Amino acid sequence: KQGPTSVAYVEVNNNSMLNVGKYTLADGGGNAFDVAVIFAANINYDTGTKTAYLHFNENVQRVLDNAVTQIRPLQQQGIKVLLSVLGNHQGAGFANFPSQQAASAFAKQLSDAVAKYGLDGVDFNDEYAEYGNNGTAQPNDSSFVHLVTALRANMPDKIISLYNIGPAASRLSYGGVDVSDKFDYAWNPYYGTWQVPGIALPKAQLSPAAVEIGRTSRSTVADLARRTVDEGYGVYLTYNLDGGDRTADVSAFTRELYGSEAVRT
Repeated sequence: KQGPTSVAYVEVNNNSMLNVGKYTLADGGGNAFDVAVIFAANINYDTGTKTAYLHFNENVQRVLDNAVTQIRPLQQQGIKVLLSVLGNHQGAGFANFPSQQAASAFAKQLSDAVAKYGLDGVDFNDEYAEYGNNGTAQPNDSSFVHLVTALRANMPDKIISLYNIGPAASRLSYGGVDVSDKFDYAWNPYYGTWQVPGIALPKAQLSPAAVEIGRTSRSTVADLARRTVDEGYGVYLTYNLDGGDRTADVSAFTRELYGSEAVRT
């Protein structure tokens, strides 16, 4: 198979990461999905020490602990597995680290889980961070650049992606450094829409289309996927694949990206 890199976010709080591997092309047989993303770890805020820390809820932890059956199988099949990190309404966001060491300490926590769980990468989601809650500070120009610079330095061979949303996405340059080139991917966060990301990444690494499997109309799934190919873009973001029979929703896009229908096994 040849065509755009399809991504699939799984809300591991309700669904299994293994559903991503259950879809292959009816024609060549390649996978319907190329990247699988665990949704999602959090950036927590300790109001005592006034520091951010990484946090895995029970379901996310369970997935990580059991990488042998939940993550590894997908990787053996050729599907990359990323861990998405988002802010919480706790005040800690990717754009309000007060220093490089602040930004780096958190970066170290990300690559350590990545190295420890056999993950291929981390995805940044600057949503749900409510800067200012619990007395946290507002975003600044340095934070994101310090964190991406450190994480990238910590893991030069892994995937680092960005959800084009939140104060952090618009803060890629500081003290000279523009971190746009430290990202492997960037995608539209608005499901059922086409929005080209501003990040300075080649079209082949951008996904202006965003869809939610089972929510977005298959008509729109097909259109955005056709549009991805029409416009010469190389990534196609999908969100919320669950355990139901989504063969029709999946084919609505593989047909356009790859010219083949999908088949669930």
